[PDB]
Amino acid sequence: HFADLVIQVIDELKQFGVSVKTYGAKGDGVTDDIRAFEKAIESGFPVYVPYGTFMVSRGIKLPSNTVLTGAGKRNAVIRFMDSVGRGESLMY
Amino acid sequence: HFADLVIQVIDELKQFGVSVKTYGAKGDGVTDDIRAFEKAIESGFPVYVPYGTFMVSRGIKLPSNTVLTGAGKRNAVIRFMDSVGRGESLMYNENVTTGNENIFLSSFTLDGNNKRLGQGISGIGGSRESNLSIRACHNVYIRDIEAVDCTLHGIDITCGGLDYPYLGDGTTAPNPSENIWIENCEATGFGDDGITTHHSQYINILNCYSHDPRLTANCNGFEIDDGSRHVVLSNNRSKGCYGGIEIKAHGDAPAAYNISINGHMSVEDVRSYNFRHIGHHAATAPQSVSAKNIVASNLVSIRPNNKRGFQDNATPRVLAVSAYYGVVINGLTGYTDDPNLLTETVVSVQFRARNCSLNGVVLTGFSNSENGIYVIGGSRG
Amino acid sequence: GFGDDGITTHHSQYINILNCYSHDPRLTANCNGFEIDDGSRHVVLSNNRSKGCYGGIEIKAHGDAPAAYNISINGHMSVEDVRSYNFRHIGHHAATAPQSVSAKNIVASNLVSIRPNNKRGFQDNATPRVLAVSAYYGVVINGLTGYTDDPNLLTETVVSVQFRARNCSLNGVVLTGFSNSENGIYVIGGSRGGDAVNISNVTLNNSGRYGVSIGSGIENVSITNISGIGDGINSPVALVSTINSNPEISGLSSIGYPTVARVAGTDYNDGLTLFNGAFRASTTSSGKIH
Ligand SMILES: [Ca+2]
Ligand SMILES: [Ca+2]
Ligand SMILES: [Mg+2]
Ligand SMILES: [Mg+2]
Repeated sequence: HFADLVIQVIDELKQFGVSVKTYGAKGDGVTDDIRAFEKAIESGFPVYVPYGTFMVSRGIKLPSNTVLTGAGKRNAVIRFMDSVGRGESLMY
Repeated sequence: HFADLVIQVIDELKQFGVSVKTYGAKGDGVTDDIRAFEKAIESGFPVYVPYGTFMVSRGIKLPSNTVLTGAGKRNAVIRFMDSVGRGESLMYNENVTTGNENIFLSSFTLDGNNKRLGQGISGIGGSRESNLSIRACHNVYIRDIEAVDCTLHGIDITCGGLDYPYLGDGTTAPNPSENIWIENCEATGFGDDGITTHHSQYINILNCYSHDPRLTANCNGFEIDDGSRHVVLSNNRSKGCYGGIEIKAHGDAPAAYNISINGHMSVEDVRSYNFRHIGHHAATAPQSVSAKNIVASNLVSIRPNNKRGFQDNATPRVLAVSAYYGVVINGLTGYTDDPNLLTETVVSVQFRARNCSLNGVVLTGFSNSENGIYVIGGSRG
Repeated sequence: GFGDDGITTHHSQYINILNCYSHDPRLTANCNGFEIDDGSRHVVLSNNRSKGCYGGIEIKAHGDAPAAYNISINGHMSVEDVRSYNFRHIGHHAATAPQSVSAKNIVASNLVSIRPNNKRGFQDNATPRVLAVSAYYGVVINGLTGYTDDPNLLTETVVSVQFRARNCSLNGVVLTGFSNSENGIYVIGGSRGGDAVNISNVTLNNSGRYGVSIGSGIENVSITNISGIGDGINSPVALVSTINSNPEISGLSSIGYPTVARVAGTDYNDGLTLFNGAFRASTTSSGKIH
C-alpha cells in the first residue's frame, strides 16, 4: 500500500508523459495488457513503454496525434498472445 | 533509511530496465563502479546508465544479448581510472575468441583515459586498448557514442582474437564480425584510427565524426583495413587526420574489398581518400589478389595539408589510388584557399592500379601544384 | 521472419526509408527485403540493407495495378539476395500485352550487390541477378558494384535490361567474380526486348563469357569505356558482343578475352570506335548531312 503512493507521485510527474503501466500494464510476458494501452492512447497524452514483454489479445489501434515511444528495441517488447485470431495487424 | 525504500520502488518499476546505480554505481568521478556494471549485465536485463562519470578499474566485458543504453554523450560518461594497467579495451565483448551476439550500445561517452599514461603512447599490440572493441560478433548496433582520449582506436570492429591475424594475401580470417551498424558516433584523440574495421563484413558506418588524433603515424579518421569487406560508409566526417578515409591492407594481409562510400566530408586531412595495398606496389612485388571494388560518391576534400607531419611528411592528396582494381568515383570536389598546402599532385592513380573511373570532378584553388589529376606511368604505374 | 515483405509501400507518396534492415523472410514467394509496390510514388530509399530475400529492393506493380514511379535510391547494400535490384511491371512484359503507362523514373546510386544466389529457391528457383530492369522507362544507375566469391551461384546473366524496358543508363559499374555466368551485362533483344540504353565506364573483373551483350532488333545503345579481365573465366568469348551493327561503341579494352568486340558477326580484336548516323568532324559549319 506504501509503494502505490510513491508510484502515483511518479505517474503525475510524467517524466516521459503517461506510462502504460499507470493504466495497468504488467509487461510480464503473460498478462494481457491490451486495455492499458487503449486507455493510455485515448487519454491524449504521449504514451511511454518501459521494459517488459507487453502481451496483447487484439491489434493496437492508433488515433490521430499519438506519440508512442518505448525504451528501445529488445527492451520494450509488444507481442501477440498465443491465442489471437486472424485478420488484425499487431499495430495499426 | 527512508530514501532507500523510495529508490527500491523505482528500481522495481524498471522504467528503462535495471539502472546501474541499482547495483551500487556512484558515478561521482572517483568511485570504482566496475562491479556494479558486471552485476547489471549478467542479470539478463537491459542496463541503463544515468548521469555521472562512472569510473572503472578494468575493461567492461559484454556477453551475448546485451542492451546498454545511457543518458547521452557528455552525460553518461564511462572512464578508466588513473591507475589501470595495460592490455584492455575500455569496453569490449566477453567471448574474445568466438565472439558474441545481439549487442546494442546507445548514448554515452567513453573516455579511455590515455592521459594517465603520459604523452604519445598507443596500444601495446593487436586490437588491445581501444575505447570500444567488437571481436567476432554478430548483429551489433552502436549509436550515439562519443569516444575521447583513446589509447588505440575509438571504435574497432575485428575478428576473433586479441592480435590481428596475418595469414597472407588471398586469405579470409576465421570468426569474422558480421552485421555491424555504427551511427552518430564520435572519435577523437586516438592513438591509431578513429573508427576502423578488420577481417569483418556487412557494416554500415553512418553520420559519424572522427577527428584530431594524438599521434603522427598511420592516424586515419576512418580506416577500412586488413580483411574488411562489404562496408558502406555514408555521410561521415573526418578532420585533422592523415587519411580521411583509408581503404587498405598490410603486406601479409588481404586488402579490403567491395567497399562503398555514399558521401563523405574530409576536412584538413593529408590524404583525404587514400586507397592502397602495402607490399603490392613495387614492380617486382606480387600482384594483389584482394584489392578490388570501390564505389564512391559525393566526396568532399577540404584544404588537404600536412602541417602536423604525418607519415614522414607525406605529400597531401585529395585522392590517391594504388594497387586497387575497379574504383568508381562519381562527384568529387576538392577545395582550398591556401595554395601552399598541396604542391605535388592533387589527384593520383598509381602503384599498379587498374580500372578507375573519375567522373564529375571539381578541383579548385590548387594554383601551386604541378598536377591536378595525374595517372603516373613508369615501371609500376 | 516475415510472410511477404520486410518493409513495403502501396498507393502512397512522399516517403523516406532510411538506414533500415530487412532480412531472412519465412517463406519462398515474392519475399522482398524492400518492396515499393502498386501505386507507390515519390519514395527515397537511402543506406538500407537487405539479406537472404528474393529481391533486395523491388520496385514493381501487379497487372491490374499502376507501377511505382519516381523512386530514388541513394545507396543500398544487398546481401545474398536472389535479384538484388529488381524492377518490373507484371502484365506489361509480353509483346502482345498493353504498354505500361505508369512504370517511369528510377534513379539509383551506390548500389551494392553481394553474392546474389537462389539457394532457398524463391519464385520457382528464379535465376539470380545483381540487377534486372523490365517495363520501366527512365532508369538511371550511377555506381554499381556486384561482388561474388562463389561463381556457381549465378550462371545466367549478372545484369539484364528486358521486357519492353526503355531509356536506361548504367554508369560506373564494377562486376567481379562472376566467372561462370554467360553474360555480364545483357540487353535482351527479340520480340519484347530492351532498347535505348547507355552502358558507360564499366569494369568487368572475370565476369561473363560475353561481357556486354546486345540482342537482335535493338535500334539504340551506347557503349563507352568498358574494360574487362577474363583470365579466370571458364571459356570467355567476347568483351563486347552485338548481334546487329547499330549500337555505338568507344573506349574498349580487355585482357584475357579472345575477342574485344564482336559486332554483326565480325571480330574487331583490338576494339572498335563506331558511330552511326550523320557525321561531322573538324569543320566550322555545314549544311545537310545524310
Ligand atoms: Ca592506422
Ligand atoms: Ca511480395
Ligand atoms: Mg589497422
Ligand atoms: Mg505488395
